Amino acid sequence: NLRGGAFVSNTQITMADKQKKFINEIQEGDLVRSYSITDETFQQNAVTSIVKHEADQLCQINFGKQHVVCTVNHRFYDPESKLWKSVCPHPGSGISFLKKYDYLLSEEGEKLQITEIKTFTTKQPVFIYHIQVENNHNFFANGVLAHAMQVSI
Amino acid sequence: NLRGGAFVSNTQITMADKQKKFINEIQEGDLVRSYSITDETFQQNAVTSIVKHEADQLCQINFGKQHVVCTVNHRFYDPESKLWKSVCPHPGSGISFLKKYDYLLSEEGEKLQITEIKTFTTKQPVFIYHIQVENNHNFFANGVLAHAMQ
Ligand SMILES: [Zn+2]
Ligand SMILES: [Zn+2]
Repeated sequence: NLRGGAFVSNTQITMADKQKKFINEIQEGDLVRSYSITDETFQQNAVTSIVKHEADQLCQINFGKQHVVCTVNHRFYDPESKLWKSVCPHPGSGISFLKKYDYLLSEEGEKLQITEIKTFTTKQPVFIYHIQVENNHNFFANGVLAHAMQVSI
Repeated sequence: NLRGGAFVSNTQITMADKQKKFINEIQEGDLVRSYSITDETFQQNAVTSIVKHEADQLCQINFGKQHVVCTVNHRFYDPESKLWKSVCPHPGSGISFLKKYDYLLSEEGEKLQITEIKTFTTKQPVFIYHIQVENNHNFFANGVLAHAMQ
């Protein structure tokens, strides 16, 4: 399902060695760059699941010229306010609103400001992907910290 | 739960006789004004359920000076594009985005343009309510057509 949201196929995932791979090429057992919010350290972790879905509703989040495209309900870490945030959080989920001028955390641990957010509907449904990542349950999508799908959700 | 969304306690519901009652005063068996999209006719229908929740995340949808305050995932009928819409539709739900300059359907069948939408977080959780309405599964909240929890 799409309860944790999903990224478009050409979203780049930061591998453990800081190489970049498209999410649609990710496989179970792939080692990705991940982050433990308490230690404030970067750790490698295996992908334990990768699933392909479809949807026609997406949001583009700009941070400078760089951007990420995902379902409106994907969660991103704001390292300024130290909160997990989404453009469209479910009420009672405990996830905060993600808005223009909020911050994302880069794969090098820097605060990147969000300069623009837009929602749009594609003519046809496009392929989207969600992954599970052991231990830290997060990864870097186009260089910013995003939350991985969880079973406990 | 809050999958269908909910309205704040001081949301006015149009009764069958076109009187207004606060959603927090609504009772099972109350007859409310409702709408069948196919017939394009107004019908009376009984509330079958009313539940009180809490949340601190809300959006305000303005249509002129009037507005409605609900969870971001509440569905409203746009009579211009003839689609059910939400500020924050769940992906794959088949609900379209509701945005500034879209349209709402008044309790008298008139298209009212949305002039502003904003999301905010309250200091403390507030009480919010969803209802079930037989047959048409909709009602008028501050005079605009809204979907009832299916
Ligand atoms: Zn899934
Ligand atoms: Zn409920």
